[PDB]
Amino acid sequence: RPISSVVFVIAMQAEALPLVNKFGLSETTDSPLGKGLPWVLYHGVHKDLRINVVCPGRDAALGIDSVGTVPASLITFASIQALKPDIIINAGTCGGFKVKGANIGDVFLVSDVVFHDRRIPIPMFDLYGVGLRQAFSTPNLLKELNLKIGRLSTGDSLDMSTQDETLIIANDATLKDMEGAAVAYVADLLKIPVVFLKAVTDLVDGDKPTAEEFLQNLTVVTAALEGTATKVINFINGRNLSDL
Amino acid sequence: ILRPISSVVFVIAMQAEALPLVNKFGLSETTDSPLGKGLPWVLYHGVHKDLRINVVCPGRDAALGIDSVGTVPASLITFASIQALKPDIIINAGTCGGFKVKGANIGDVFLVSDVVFHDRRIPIPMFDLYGVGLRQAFSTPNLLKELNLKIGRLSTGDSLDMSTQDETLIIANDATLKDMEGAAVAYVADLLKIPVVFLKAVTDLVDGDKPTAEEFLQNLTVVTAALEGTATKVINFINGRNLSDL
Ligand SMILES: Nc1ncnc2[nH]cnc12
Ligand SMILES: Nc1ncnc2[nH]cnc12
Repeated sequence: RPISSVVFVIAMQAEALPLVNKFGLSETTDSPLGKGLPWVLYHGVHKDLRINVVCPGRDAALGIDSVGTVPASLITFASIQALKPDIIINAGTCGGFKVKGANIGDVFLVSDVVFHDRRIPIPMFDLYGVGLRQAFSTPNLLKELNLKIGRLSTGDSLDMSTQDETLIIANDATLKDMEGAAVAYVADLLKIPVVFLKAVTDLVDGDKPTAEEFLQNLTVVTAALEGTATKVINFINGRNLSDL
Repeated sequence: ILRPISSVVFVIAMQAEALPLVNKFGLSETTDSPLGKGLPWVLYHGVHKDLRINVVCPGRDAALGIDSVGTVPASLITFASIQALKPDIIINAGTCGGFKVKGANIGDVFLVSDVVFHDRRIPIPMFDLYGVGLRQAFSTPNLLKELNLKIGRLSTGDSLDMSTQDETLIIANDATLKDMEGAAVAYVADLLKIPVVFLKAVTDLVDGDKPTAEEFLQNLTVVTAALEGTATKVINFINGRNLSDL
């Protein structure tokens, strides 16, 4: 049987909105993931696919997107248990390494993902902290849409400490984000295939300030992210996991 | 109408930290997979006087076998445990690092005042405070006046070691204790409006002279016993009391 349900896990409202409009999704009103939660769930149906987009929502105290690994892991867990999707797509913005071939505006598919900020100097715990995990292989999607691909390194900091950099260079990542590896951890626990669409908003090895460049390109880059996400959804429609 | 506390959930990262407590109250490991269906999470249930006691652990990592420590698994089991078990209060009990300069000593079991993260650095307005994620533990003045436990702020991060960047932030946030799950458990407890208390037992001194991993593991067994003793006194104190009597 072909894929019939897809759940997008997106950290920022700014990243989700373009997709919500494109597919005419509606904000769920019956708090299916739990009562009193700030999480936002948009639902719709494109062709033969049920489409849901889940976001961690606004922090109650500050009012900004609840970015990071903890909220991403929670909404991934809750949405999987409630919706039982066939596949998860973690779509969002990220930092990229120019030396690795990444350019502003590129929307990457991810080969595998790791964490660069879970350092535990104990024999097996060390490999556990890194959490190397392969994304669901989608060779045909990659070929047909001609997307770039690379390894993603996740951490809860937007900046990059000296220690972070040493480890990121070591794991040879092309992309840097704040949720990916956590979404993969949860998808693994619940045995749900996960794919990533990461749009480069800033160059970590560039010259411009990370924060400034990120905010400056957010709008145009999330539009590009939607463009690719749309092509991905149309490609998945009618297909089975074996033909991606 | 408010009533006495009837259920308590202990969120414990390492099975080794939980076993002492499980054996103490003769809790049984639920084999019918209560919380989830197909997860490595371990749930021990039992009854002590007028309190239902649940102890949840992230369990063994399928790939490496060791305890699934860290903020992500802790947040997940806290979330799932709250929705399935509907506890009146959550107790995050476990080992931690302590700062000698802040008054911590090996073996001390601390009651946490508030908690923050030291490794979620987002150096921009508003997001910076979000990353720190300051949250206050549930107020238990009577418990503290009875057990006379030391108190202090807890700083959470997913690394057992301490980078130069981590250190600068921990010293700046004036934390007395350092762990790998606290702030995440508090984040989830706050989202679902469930009171949360922390019992953190010092296994190593971050500003001491011994290697962190070495001292941590060296004192793990003995300190976890001290943790059980305090956890037991806390359980017996809570019994018969309502949230306002804590
Ligand atoms: N440089 C970066 N690091 C982490 N997350 C990011 N999101 C966008 N740019 C990023
Ligand atoms: N120094 C330390 N840092 C983080 N978690 C710990 N658990 C025990 N000792 C610790």
